[PDB]
Amino acid sequence: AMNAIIIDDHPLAIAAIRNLLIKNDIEILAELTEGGSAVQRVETLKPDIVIIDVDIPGVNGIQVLETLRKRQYSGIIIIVSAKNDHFYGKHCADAGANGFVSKKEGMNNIIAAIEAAKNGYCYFPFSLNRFVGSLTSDQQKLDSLSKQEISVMRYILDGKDNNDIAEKMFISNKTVSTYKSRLMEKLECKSLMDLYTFAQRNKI
Amino acid sequence: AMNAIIIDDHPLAIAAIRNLLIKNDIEILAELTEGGSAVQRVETLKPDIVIIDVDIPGVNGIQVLETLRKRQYSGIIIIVSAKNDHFYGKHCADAGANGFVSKKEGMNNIIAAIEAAKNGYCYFPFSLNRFVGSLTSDQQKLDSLSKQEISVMRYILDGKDNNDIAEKMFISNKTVSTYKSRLMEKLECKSLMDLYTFAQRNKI
Repeated sequence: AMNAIIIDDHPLAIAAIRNLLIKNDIEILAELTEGGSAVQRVETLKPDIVIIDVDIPGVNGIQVLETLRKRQYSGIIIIVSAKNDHFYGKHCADAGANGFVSKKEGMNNIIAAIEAAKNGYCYFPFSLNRFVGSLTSDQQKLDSLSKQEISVMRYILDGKDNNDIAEKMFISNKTVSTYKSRLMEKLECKSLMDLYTFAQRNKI
Repeated sequence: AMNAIIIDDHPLAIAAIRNLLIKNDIEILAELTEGGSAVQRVETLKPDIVIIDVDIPGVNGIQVLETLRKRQYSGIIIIVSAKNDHFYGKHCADAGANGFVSKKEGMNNIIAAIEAAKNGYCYFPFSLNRFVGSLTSDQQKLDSLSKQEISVMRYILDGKDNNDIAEKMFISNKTVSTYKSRLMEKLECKSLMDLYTFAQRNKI
């Protein structure tokens, strides 16, 4: 058969994911609810498939991916999000994920992603907005962001303050300000209303 | 309710794709065997789906892709190829296709790409070598080629010589040795052996 490790802090998502994998004769080696032990458990148990939420606490899902790939892990890693996060897929792809899937539309895209991977394909959100319409220059601006700048952005859009971010990202306040300036500058935003509107327009 | 145009000149590949589409309840508005009329007929007929082989004569399959997208067509485009062309996929992704599929492993990845596109995802070959192991730099040198260098490389690897290519690509024998030089320079290859060896090492 085929087996997996699931990494998600959301109790309901864990359940639906678990339930989906069983339904498809995939055996679950372990279930994790934080990212700080993830690298280790993955490397030890060596599952065919890893499913990781992009927002696990401790060490986030993309940081786990970069670390695993850096350390020559060659399994299927599928990243998932509770948000739409369609712009984030590109960054996950650049880091070596086999796919990125939003849980918003349910669990079938996860199994679809696992299938693609089994066949040598990767499975990521498509933005027509990269190639068509008036939103292309906005859409590359997003593509220029650092992994970390993206974290801070998404945290700002959830309305978190510098301290909440620092604590979550295990960085100092100054490092958050710095990432926040770099972020704003790349987005051509000066004020919070600029950012609000930027986000509305690109539907983040 | 779903419909397609198929653009391939390989008689068996046409038959197989046609059959596959039919069995998945996809109507075929038209079948083409060259790329000269392709932009026009797509825009005339407005199919949900277009399936284009990367080597149709006249206007190159990825050229069509680019044209349709700069001319704002917003349907599903899936490039296909008779060879593995693993690296070619990134270029089609960067040019706005929804997917790239090798016919080598059969038609079932075409229907899967289509189901991906219908769910808002794209379906491209996964290159582990881009992220893990000893071939990561080679793997990005291939990513650097221009559309024209690729065409030429793919021809060298096919066994065409300078004349065949000049004829094939509609150009003079020295616009080809031009392309041939930047190609080799980007791939850091001196001799034909350096190239053969590179192609063996990276599986092209």
